[PDB]
Amino acid sequence: MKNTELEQLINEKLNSAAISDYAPNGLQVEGKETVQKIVTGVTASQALLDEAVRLGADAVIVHHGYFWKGESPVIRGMKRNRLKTLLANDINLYGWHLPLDAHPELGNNAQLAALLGITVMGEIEPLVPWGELTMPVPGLELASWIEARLGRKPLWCGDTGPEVVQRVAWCTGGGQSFIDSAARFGVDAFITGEVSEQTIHSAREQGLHFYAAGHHATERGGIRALSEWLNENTDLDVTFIDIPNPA
Amino acid sequence: MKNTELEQLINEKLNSAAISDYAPNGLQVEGKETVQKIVTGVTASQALLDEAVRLGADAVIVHHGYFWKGESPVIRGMKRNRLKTLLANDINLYGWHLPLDAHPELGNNAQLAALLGITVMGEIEPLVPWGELTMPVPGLELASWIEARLGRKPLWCGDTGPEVVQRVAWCTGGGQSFIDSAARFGVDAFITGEVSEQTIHSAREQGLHFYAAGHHATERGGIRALSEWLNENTDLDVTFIDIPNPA
Amino acid sequence: MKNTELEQLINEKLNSAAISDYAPNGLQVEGKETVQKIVTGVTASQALLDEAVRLGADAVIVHHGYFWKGESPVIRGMKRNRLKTLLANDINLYGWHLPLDAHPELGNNAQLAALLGITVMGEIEPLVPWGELTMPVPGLELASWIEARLGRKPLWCGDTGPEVVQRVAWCTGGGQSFIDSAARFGVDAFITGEVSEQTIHSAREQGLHFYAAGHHATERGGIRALSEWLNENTDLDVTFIDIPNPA
Amino acid sequence: MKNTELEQLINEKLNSAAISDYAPNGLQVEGKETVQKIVTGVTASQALLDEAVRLGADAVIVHHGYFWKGESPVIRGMKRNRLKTLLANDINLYGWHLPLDAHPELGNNAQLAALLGITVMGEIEPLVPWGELTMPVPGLELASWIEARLGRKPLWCGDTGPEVVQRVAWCTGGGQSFIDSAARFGVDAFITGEVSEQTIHSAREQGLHFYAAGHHATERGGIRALSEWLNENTDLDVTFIDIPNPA
Amino acid sequence: MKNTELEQLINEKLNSAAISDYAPNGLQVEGKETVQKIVTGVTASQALLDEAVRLGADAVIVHHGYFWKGESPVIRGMKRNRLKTLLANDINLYGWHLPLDAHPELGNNAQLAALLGITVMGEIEPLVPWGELTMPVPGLELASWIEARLGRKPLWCGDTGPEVVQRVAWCTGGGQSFIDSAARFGVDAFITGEVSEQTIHSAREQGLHFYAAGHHATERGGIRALSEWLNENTDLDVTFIDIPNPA
Amino acid sequence: MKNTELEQLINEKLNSAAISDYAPNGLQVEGKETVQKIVTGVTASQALLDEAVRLGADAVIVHHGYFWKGESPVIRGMKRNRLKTLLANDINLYGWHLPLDAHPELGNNAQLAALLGITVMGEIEPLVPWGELTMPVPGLELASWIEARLGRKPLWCGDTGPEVVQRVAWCTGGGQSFIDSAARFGVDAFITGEVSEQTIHSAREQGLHFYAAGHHATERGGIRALSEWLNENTDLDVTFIDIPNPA
Ligand SMILES: [Fe+3]
Ligand SMILES: [Fe+3]
Ligand SMILES: [Fe+3]
Ligand SMILES: [Fe+3]
Ligand SMILES: [Fe+3]
Ligand SMILES: [Fe+3]
Ligand SMILES: [Fe+3]
Ligand SMILES: [Fe+3]
Ligand SMILES: [Fe+3]
Ligand SMILES: [Fe+3]
Ligand SMILES: [Fe+3]
Ligand SMILES: [Fe+3]
Repeated sequence: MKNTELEQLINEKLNSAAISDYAPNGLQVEGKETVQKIVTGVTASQALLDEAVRLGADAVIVHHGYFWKGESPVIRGMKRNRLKTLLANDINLYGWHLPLDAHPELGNNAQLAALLGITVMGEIEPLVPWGELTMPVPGLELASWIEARLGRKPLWCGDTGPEVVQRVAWCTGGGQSFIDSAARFGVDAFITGEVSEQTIHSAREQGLHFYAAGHHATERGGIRALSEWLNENTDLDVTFIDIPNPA
Repeated sequence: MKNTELEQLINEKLNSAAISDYAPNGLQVEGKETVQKIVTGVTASQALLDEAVRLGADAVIVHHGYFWKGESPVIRGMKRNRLKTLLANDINLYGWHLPLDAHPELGNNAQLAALLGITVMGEIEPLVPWGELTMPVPGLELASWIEARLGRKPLWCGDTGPEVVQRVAWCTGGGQSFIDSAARFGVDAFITGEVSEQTIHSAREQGLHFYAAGHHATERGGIRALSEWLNENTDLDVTFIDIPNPA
Repeated sequence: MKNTELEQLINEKLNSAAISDYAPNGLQVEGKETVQKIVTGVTASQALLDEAVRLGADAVIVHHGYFWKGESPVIRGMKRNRLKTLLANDINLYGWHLPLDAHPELGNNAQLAALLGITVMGEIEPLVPWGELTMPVPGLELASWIEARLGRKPLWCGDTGPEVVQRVAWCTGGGQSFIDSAARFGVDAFITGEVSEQTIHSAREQGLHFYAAGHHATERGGIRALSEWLNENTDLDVTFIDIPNPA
Repeated sequence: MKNTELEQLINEKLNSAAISDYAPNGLQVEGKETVQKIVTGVTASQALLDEAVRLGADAVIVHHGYFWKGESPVIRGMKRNRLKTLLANDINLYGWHLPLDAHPELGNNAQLAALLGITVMGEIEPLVPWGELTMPVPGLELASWIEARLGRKPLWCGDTGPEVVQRVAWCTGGGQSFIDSAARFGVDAFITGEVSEQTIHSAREQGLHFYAAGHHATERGGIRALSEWLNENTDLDVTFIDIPNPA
Repeated sequence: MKNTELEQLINEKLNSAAISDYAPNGLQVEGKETVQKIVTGVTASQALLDEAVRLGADAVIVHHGYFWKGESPVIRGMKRNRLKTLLANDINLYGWHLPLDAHPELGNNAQLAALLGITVMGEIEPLVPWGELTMPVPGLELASWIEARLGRKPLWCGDTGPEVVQRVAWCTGGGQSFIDSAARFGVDAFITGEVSEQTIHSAREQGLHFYAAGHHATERGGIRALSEWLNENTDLDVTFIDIPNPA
Repeated sequence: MKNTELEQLINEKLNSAAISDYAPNGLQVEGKETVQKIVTGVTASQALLDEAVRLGADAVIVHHGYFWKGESPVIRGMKRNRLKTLLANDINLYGWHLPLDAHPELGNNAQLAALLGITVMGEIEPLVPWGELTMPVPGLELASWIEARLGRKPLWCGDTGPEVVQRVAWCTGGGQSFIDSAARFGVDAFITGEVSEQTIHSAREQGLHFYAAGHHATERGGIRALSEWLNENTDLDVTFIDIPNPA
């Protein structure tokens, strides 16, 4: 496929142009016009980029790319390293940030719900869907449940949460700032990827179970799902590569 | 002492006025004019406030108070509980944010250096000092040391760091984003409180040992040091309370 | 019944003579010729033995007796205490090892399948049957299931196993070494009693859920079944005693 | 350094030739001749192997390599993915088994004693040293101490062990079979990595505290000490990676 | 020694007259005037009696004799068999109930504290001493310490008990009703022998770890200690016999 | 329905007035006059109370309520928490104790017999019915049957019981003290909820099998049955909640 057709194909599937973001979504670093083999991961790290080269990929797709608002434009250190590995090999780089968090089918938020057994019921705010566990459980068992489906032990704070958690709201990644709004809505538990010092008081003082289940662990779902979707809806050859990151 | 005198006292000691902050520093919630009994802690959570009411405190002093730039002014939920508790009991709340991180003697940054046995040697940027462990050791050993000193296991990522750590830089709290600027400066390890998804690629791609030693865990030093400084320079009865937060 | 007659009755029921074992199967320590009260258990330990004496047993039958290939014939310490307890009281000691692991009806392997609700469908190797859970479930669920039916928390390694377990192979006791053979056959889970250091990499690298359910825990099934079989098929008074052992 | 030079340096330091073993010690898989960057780990699992490739290691050195006595020579499944990863990247694999268990200074056995605070006083059998805790404690406390020093809860069996443990014997890894020998020598406790059905009866009937502290957890000592010894005695850049394993 | 002399010896040693209870303390069934060989056990069961006859005892001492308040005085069934075994053989039966629970040195309560490493520091109520573990551990581990020390898995309930138990109160036998009183006093755990339906609610609603460690299991200490005291303070030949009882 | 009409409806169905009891039967704590939503359970524990408040219940009905003869009338600790939860929410508390154990259709005794397949044939004494299993089974088979129908492993002491049990008597809850009376009557097995030290001797010395199947476990029957009886003969909305109690 042509690098600019793939950009178009996914941009429309995710209704990407319509979403205001922190970074440019779509083709971020141009490469060869003709794409056939694609490598994908959560983040465009040096490690992911070296694999794309060893595997001979023509394009790489990530949920976290570069050119984030407010960062220095200069190309030195890490950025020179990464950009050279791409440019020198004519590898195309694509990144989809928020559109890839929110899409109803393929998004990180939707894939987490399905992975954790949550029936999605609505949305509190743009990136904060709510729903209920198809099998409500005490706060401790929910932590082991998360741990087991995600392959990572979450930080779990539930000193004052309800007996059983049924109603849950979540946001993958660094969504901890959304705990107060999920508390005002009324949930038994708020799930996200990272944690902050104030997030813990929000949990205790408002009576809900909090789970920080990993930034990387909660953000494999969307990019992974957009990979299967490209394998099923086109002839491109795409491979999702999970490169661990404990955060 | 008069609540406004004690604000002026800390203010001049921390050279607070000169520092631009994300929140007001000094008296944040006025109470009884005469302050004698004082409770301090990292954050003005409901839990500290209840301890101040039980202990009959006249003031509460913290590293993290209220009225952060950009939050809603409205007072409901946790804010109403916290402010009712302070206002209805005439308790003064004072908070000092950056000044309590930066002070060379009393600051969170300098006390962590002392606690971990690091000789301060300069600063890379305003909230980022650098120096050297007076007893260089490999990264794993530094991890164990940080954990015995702070009473908490830190996240350590050192797969590509030197075999011995000598030169270090650090920022207590949520200073993870300073990791790149420390790498440019040249250090073997960077220590801060929290960690984000991107922090890990920085540790890895620039070859330094990274430790996320805990937000609360790393910001007990300053308010604790200041509380002793008040006990030794005034007749006030100041009691520092450490209410555990895992983040 | 006569001691030698009870021996041949059981020998023929488990078709024992045809099986090459690591120890003698049948009467191992001769007692009084006439047997009427029998005490049974997983292993002929001093605690079972002391119970047989306290209950006036004429014979004791176990899955794990004595005289294993390679052990010193000498009789000191433990063996002295155990053999004297048996010989001085005229108590017959009988043990059936591999024949009590494989019998299609009474064997530990078959009993463990009924205990856990697995439909047996074939065998990969002599002590390695396979089958399917009549209720396919995720690994965490199977872990809890095993714990409830066995009264003991198994060690579960499922990092790379399928979302749902349905095809399973198992071998009670020290059968960890059979995991690769099962993995080549194609199963979703492998269950056994003990675990070794290499077992963990076999499970992770071959994509299956592995459970070390307890050597003692998984081996109460055969001897208990044989005890029940003896009370139903002869007039002896046989009492099975479970003496806990966490390994 | 040349690969074959490394082999001889370590062989001579461990007196490797004179020890008969269940597997070959030294260079197990040949790779590029010039070795400068080395990755070490407990076992040459796929996981350590992928970490060696990601860090651009030239050699990997482990306590557990391949080619055990009796294992099939055919290269299929995990052996193929393992060997391909090594041979295709020209990485050298070295493995030292019993020599790395017994070395008086660097070995797993000697390293456990130091870690647990036991003064070594002699040897019961080649891989079974004995000594005394410098700080004798009751069995319950010895279990907590082994758990804090190894970062893993051990299985403890002490139903008939002495009030206080002082004389101790041990053998990292799968050395449970030595427990009887330790009981004849005469000790208060015996410590190893794994547990078997039989080990428990041995502990109970001989009057000692038994602890199975983890195969893996008891064997990072030797390979880590040997890495530090290579960093101090050569210009190679050696890094130990601890890949967790619960058994 | 004369039966009436032994009665008076123990009577004065445990200050028996002063204590009122549910049954007569002292000689309950008179026998042979001259007492030289004694058998002792927790309870005057047919099974202990049978051992006294087999052993040629002149006397039996227990913690639980006959003639409890409200019991029918008629002698049939079990009472006839027991009284016959005693009278026909001229065997003296002595029993000490509460005096043998409370004696500061020899009583069941003091003896369980020595057995479990608890430093006695006082008394909450007459049969309820309190103290502190010299080895503070989590609830789960205390369960395991109790099980190893008494040879019986206790029922442990600590869903809402403190992370670490240190202050403990306890009463051997059927001391479950004292749990609310230990709670008011203020303890991290309470230990008794039996358990009732309401006990569990008291443990959970009062935030403490509760253990029903076994009636028989916790009441061998006193009678065994009295037997040792007798052997060391007279020329009587005394043997304490543990006849198992799971309650 | 009015709270007093519901009281009279159940009192007459259970012929409650005519039974002497250890606690008041009927309306124990008055709340709102109009009852439509009812929660029931075995005991009015804080856990059940919190569940009725969460479900918006109007009345709570139990087998074990409050105000047992001999208890302090003082309202402190658990009693204040419980009563405040009922009174502050205008929730009525009803309790039926002996009438709910004895009712021929709905009582605990009759329901356990139906659950266990026992044909009721008479009564030995008031709370002690007798009958026969359809067909006679060995003690071990009956212990597994109890375990499978009740979901909890019972304590079974059968050392001297007959080879097959057919005739059984039983009393749910704390009815161990009825064993001798049943033994006198003549049964093959006695079943109750709890066990005491002295119950084991009755079972051994009187030749019967004894099963302690759990206080809570055997007392869910009548309250469940009464709740279904209420949903079938009135338009009340009644929900029975089983909150596990291992005792
Ligand atoms: Fe993200
Ligand atoms: Fe995201
Ligand atoms: Fe901070
Ligand atoms: Fe700060
Ligand atoms: Fe076995
Ligand atoms: Fe076996
Ligand atoms: Fe090993
Ligand atoms: Fe080894
Ligand atoms: Fe007692
Ligand atoms: Fe007692
Ligand atoms: Fe009851
Ligand atoms: Fe009842």
